[PDB]
Amino acid sequence: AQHAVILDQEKYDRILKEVPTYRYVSVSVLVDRLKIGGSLARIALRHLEKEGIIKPISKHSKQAIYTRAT
Amino acid sequence: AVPSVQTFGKKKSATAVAHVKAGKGLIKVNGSPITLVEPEILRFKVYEPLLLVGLDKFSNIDIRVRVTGGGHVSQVYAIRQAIAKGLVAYHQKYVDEQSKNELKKAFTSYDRTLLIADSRRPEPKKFGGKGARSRFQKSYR
Amino acid sequence: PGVSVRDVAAQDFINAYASFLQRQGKLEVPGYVDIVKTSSGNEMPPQDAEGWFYKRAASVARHIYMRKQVGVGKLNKLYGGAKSRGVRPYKHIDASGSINRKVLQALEKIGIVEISPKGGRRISENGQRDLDRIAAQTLEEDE
Amino acid sequence: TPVTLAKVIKVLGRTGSRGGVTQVRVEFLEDTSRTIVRNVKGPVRENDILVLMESEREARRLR
Amino acid sequence: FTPVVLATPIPEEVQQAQTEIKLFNKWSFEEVEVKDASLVDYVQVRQPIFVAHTAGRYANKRFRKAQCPIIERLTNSLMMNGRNNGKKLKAVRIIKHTLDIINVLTDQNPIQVVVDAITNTGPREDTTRVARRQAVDVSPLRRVNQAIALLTIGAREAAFRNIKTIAETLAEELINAAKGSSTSYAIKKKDELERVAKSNR
Amino acid sequence: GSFQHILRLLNTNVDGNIKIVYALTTIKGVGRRYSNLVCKKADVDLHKRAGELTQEELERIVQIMQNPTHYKIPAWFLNRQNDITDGKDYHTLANNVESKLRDDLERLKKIRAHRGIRHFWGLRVRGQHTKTTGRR
RNA sequence: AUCGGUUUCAAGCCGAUGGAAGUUUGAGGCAAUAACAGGUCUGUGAUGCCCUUAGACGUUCUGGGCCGCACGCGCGCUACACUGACGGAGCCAGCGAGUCUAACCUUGGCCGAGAGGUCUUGGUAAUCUUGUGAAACUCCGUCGUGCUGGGGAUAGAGCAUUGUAAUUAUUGCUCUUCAACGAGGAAUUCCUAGUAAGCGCAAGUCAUCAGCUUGCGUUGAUUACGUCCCUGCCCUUUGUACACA
Repeated sequence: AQHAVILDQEKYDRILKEVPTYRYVSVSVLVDRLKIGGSLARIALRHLEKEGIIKPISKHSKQAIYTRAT
Repeated sequence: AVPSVQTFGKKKSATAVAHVKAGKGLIKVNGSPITLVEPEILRFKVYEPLLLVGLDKFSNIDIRVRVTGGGHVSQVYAIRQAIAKGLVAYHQKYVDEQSKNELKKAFTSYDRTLLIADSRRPEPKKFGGKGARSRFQKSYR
Repeated sequence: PGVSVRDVAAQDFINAYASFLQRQGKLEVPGYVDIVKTSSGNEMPPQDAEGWFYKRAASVARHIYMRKQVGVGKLNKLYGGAKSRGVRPYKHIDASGSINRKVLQALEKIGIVEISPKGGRRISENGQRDLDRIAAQTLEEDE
Repeated sequence: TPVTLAKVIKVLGRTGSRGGVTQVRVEFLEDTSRTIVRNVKGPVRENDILVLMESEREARRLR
Repeated sequence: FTPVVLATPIPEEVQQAQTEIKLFNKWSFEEVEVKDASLVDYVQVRQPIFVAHTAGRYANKRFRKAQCPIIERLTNSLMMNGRNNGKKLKAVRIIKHTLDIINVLTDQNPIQVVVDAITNTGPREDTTRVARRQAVDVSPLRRVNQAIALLTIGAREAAFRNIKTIAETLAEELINAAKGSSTSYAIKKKDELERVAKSNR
Repeated sequence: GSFQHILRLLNTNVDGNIKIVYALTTIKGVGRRYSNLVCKKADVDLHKRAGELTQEELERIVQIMQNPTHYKIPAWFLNRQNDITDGKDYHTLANNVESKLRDDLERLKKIRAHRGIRHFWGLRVRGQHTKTTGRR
């Protein structure tokens, strides 16, 4: 494919351990962990926000910023 | 037999006519509340005349702003100025010059367009250029 | 207690009126939908393509409300954007006629828009009622 | 890492091919009464502090 | 604090700005001081403001842009590489983002960290072409001017052909400049201009 | 799972990666607009990544691509309309693109039509100014 | 202007305050003496002379060419993308111009995916086009560092409009074809504030054709507030074998 950007239901399990203990979370960080690429990074952020491991500080389109759950 | 003063504020071809009248607190722009101005960052440029003195001073008036001309930013600066100039013109005429002084040096302490329009105007275009200065490229050889 | 179409935000209103006009199967779809890009000067069709139309319908409703009387020409030159003419400088080519005409006809049949004197189209009294009802719900849904 | 802060007391025209450098007279804030002549690059008013990485060497015009 | 009512209901977060303090709507200019002399009376952190956008008559006479709030000076210097010339609304939105970014990681109130980045990325001795090079000292206004012009150029060059958006890059550059790293087109690019100086100094 | 990569489709390799509306257009003879309209008539899901389309709906993609007029494509979405041979509107979607391109140039050169001759010489055929342009 | 500085306390200059405005307030128009063998005889029933004066070197008609392409150069436009593209929604200017014995600016409603057609309509115009609800811009979402959906060149077929006439494709529109281009060597241009730059808009030619110009607003920086280093300028001194210098 293109540097580990593949659709998976196991890297769901990889995400939901690796994403917490991040001081900062955004599309840029998710992709720069050689994970899910862009389209999949955004819908990962949206599901992590529904689940409530993420606190959204700002949610502007094109630049969504997030933090670890208190 | 009602306190009513028609003021205007302007920034580069943007005419914002405010109508500050004796009322409760109805501050509205193009028949919509100030809380809905097109640029959502310039929400705090239209608002700053209220946050400068306090909403307690606006607890006994109603303002209606009609904006025409310019672009989005020109129109926000026009509203901001029109509201501040409206409020000081009301306080001058219907309260006293003491409280007018008070909120004049309140408004001009935090730096101003706000009371009197920036003098700046566009310079006309002259031949052999794409603007007032920028000349076309020169071809020696 | 006097919430109108103007008292509510632009997008946050149109999105709730989009939900409402989709729940109701009352407003028509011209049939050529899925094969149009609502312009002469665009690249690709509307990305949603699940009847956007319910967003045009909503916005032409909200626009004709705020204005006095709007014609198809005002809607075309409104919705039309900058056409990339290739290597030549960008222009203004106005949006597609049929979409804006057939959505006005769809509002006319539903009873939102009324064929108005001075030409063009005004809002119906049923139109103002339905718009203001949604406009009140939108705000109190958050509150 | 000793960097010496010194306020300017007077500006003296401009040196260099162009007016890129301004010759200035500074007084050392630390252990004052010491007046030294120095070159700057950017625009200098009076009362402005410059950070010397050497308090020793004097300044000459840039012919 | 004193939640007043009007015929136009204002939200309480906006109503907590009236003479309370002027922030962005969250970043305070009480202040964690500039802390480095020579640049005090050259960084404006004394006049608090709501947005990083005034009409501004700051390029009027000579030294007037020293009495412009330093947040606007970044916001201004982010509009270069002239596909973004003008467009201050985009620039202030990027500034809003990068500030709440350098909040969410390494908080420190995201104005004093921006100020500290200006104090550290300022080239404090340079040279002049007199093919010779003569080492001269630097005016504190130019130390700010070039500190901004290194941070904001480094940012766009990093964010160019990348996934890291200008907001996150500028943010990372301001953080590593504040805490002297030499890993942000930063202290590295400044040391390169003080290295050519110490040759002739 | 069964997520495929290469996805061969009518004599081309259309990698079952990021998106399908944009994968189909790597076929020489369909574009972003046409691919989109065929995907819509195929009733495929567009958020899927071109690899998780089971072969039955891939066949239907190829069906509507090959014979578009049957499945409500309006006949102004096609390459050859009022074709010179018969007068029947169809879409040249496979290697037919260059096949019919060559056939048209060969038809023009056979007649010895001006555009055909300029096609033969490798000159620019749309009466463009080639004094200062088309160097290499 | 006032106040303070500041030069033999003279003309002035610098700083602060007030003021819409403190650079000649910003920008232009007008603009000397002398000069060029600068351009124009293709603007002129402006014109000397010379050439032709009907098998015309006059102006009319048909068609052709000014567009022809190994190559070089100058003004431009578009771009090499994530500060982005695309889709939706949000949605605001300023200077224009516009038809009677003619075909202008053209609302409005219908037909059409288009482009564009129809049947009416207001305007000889601060009344109508027209708020020219322009674009960049704003927000929500779809693309995720790949010549990629950046880029849109070349080509293929079709549908319209203008025009006696569209072929050497007028222009517009639809679908398909997708090239170079990963920020550019030696060089060189323009620019000091509502200016540069981005953005479009109106006017000129115009039946049709703007990637041009003349203007106008929209968004709106960085960096000087200086000096003769380069390239030239103005005044004085000085050397000269130069004077079409």
